[PDB]
Amino acid sequence: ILPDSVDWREKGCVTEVKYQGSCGACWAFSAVGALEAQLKLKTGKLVSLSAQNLVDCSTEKYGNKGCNGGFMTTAFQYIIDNKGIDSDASYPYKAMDQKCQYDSKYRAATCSKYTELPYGREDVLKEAVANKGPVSVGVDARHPSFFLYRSGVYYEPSCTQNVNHGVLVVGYGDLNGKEYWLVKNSWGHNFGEEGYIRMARNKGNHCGIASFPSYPEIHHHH
Amino acid sequence: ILPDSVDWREKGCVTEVKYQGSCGACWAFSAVGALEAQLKLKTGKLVSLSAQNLVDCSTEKYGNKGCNGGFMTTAFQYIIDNKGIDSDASYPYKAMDQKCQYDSKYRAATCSKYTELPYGREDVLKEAVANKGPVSVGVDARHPSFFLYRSGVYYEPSCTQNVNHGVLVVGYGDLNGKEYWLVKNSWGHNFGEEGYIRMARNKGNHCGIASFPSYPEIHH
Ligand SMILES: N[C@@H]1CCc2nc(-c3ccccc3)ncc2C1
Repeated sequence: ILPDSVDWREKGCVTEVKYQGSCGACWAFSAVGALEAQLKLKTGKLVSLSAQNLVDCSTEKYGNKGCNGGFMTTAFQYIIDNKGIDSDASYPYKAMDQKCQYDSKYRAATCSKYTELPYGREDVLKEAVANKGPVSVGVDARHPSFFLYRSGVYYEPSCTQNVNHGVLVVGYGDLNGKEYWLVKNSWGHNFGEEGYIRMARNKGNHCGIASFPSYPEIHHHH
Repeated sequence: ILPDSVDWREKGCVTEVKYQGSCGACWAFSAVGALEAQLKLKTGKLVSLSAQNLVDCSTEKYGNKGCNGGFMTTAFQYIIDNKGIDSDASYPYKAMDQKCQYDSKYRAATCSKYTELPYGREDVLKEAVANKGPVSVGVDARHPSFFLYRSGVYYEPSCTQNVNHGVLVVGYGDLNGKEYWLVKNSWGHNFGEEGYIRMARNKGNHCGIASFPSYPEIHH
């Protein structure tokens, strides 16, 4: 029976909140976050992975422009095709398009595949967050109410399914009746609740949270 | 000799902070803000003017795409060419592109002209804020540090002169040595210090604040 609450931070599967600065690498942070959790689940070790690696090395090949944007799914693809990604420690974030410095010497994780969840299914998404781990998602963040959020459950009447900002669902619960998704952002500790936003859940796929959900799996890392 | 500090709010020339919602109408808010001040200076009455008027009616002919962006200068142009703009009360903000609904009977201010200030001149900008009134400016606000500002003087090392966001300089001063521009934003009271951000001043045209400054006048 799915529990009332899930917080993957409690189970040591979520790294410190990152700060993307002026570089539009929200997709890179969403993807590394999801795989960070799958890494902790397989190896028992929590290691920040290199978002910089995805900005530098996951480019033209499918459809990523580094600091000018990209997709979580194609970021997973690159990790499969390269059979690796470097630790953040070995390949630190500098918030700019640099030349590829990928190689397997400071490799910290791999990826065998990734699963796209069905559009708008907030009951499926809840099952995935409970039983598989954090889930990469897009949200609609066009609304100043999003960047201004400080606490509580976020409900924006004017929100849409036309998502534009990659983030990571690390859990779910209820604040005194009001049901929510626990979302890790890449805007540093000063955004929302130490870098998290609780977003309205079971309220009509609010801001398209359940529009484009994906999670990677590590069948055999070495 | 110009004063060390200026805050146009002290002299009742600045309306409540507005909230643009999902519509990229920052330019429309910047323009009405500047004219709001000139209106109070001429008539002695503080009246919120219609940003929605500029979004609906200052469009293709003025190089403006409503909720997808525009310029304060061409917004002023439209007010001159239309020979007025409606009050916010008569023509409320709806944060979407509507068809023009301008009515001359609810006209609340006019505009005889506008002055573009020279690129990067933070000494000229200071002279205009001191002697003329609040100044419409563009800033670079692409940086999460900008949206997330809570208090103090804003300095972002990664900031550029590639401005993307219309705001209004309502004054200047220094907080404990650090010189600043007092900037009114259109993101409601919960942004920054009740809707204001103090931005680094005399620090290399920081975030292109002095890149494209303009102010309107109501002459005759
Ligand atoms: N000669 C024009 C004068 C006005 C202007 N205004 C902007 C701007 C203002 C607000 C928001 C986004 C761009 N950019 C460029 C220019 C150049």
